[PDB]
Amino acid sequence: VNSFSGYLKLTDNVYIKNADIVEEAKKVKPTVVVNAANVYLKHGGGVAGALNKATNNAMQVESDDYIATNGPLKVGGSCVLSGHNLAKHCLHVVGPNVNKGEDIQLLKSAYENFNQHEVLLAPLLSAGIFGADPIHSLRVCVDTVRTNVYLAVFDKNLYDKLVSSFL
Ligand SMILES: Cc1cccc([C@@H](CC(=O)O)NC(=O)c2ncnc3[nH]ccc23)c1
Repeated sequence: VNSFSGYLKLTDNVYIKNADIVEEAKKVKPTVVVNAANVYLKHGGGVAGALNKATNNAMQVESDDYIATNGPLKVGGSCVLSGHNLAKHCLHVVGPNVNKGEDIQLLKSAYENFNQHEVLLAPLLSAGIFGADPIHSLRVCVDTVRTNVYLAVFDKNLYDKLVSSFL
């Protein structure tokens, strides 16, 4: 039993809810919140910009030190950093950005990072400003993640389409 409430169950291990991942994180305080990161951990917009703003820029400060030490992530890769006031940890995961020409096949690799964590609160990878089809992102999620994932979809119209079209 966990504290996530109001989700629609899609599969044994994948759940979905129309919610702002920021407000969901502040309420649940999950062990892991997933950020839709880029390779530079520049949290300027989208989910990343929203999560970072909610940390009063502490996420960005921590991320800049991480990059200065370690260099950029790989597309499809991840790193674990602090969750600040939102969660114990933040798993920064880089899905391919279609508006940069990156191989959509890397979306499966991106979701594989979730399997290193028993429970996660997460967005749909490569959706929104990353340019991929969110219906496709959801399919890859369900077919790749085996741990328990609670998906927050900010757009209500997108949420209803994802549910109604799910096979
Ligand atoms: C990868 C990527 C980039 C850009 C945009 C999105 C969309 C996709 C959608 O609508 O779910 N989601 C969000 O931006 C989002 N999701 C949950 N909680 C949130 N809080 C504030 C914003 C926000 C996704």
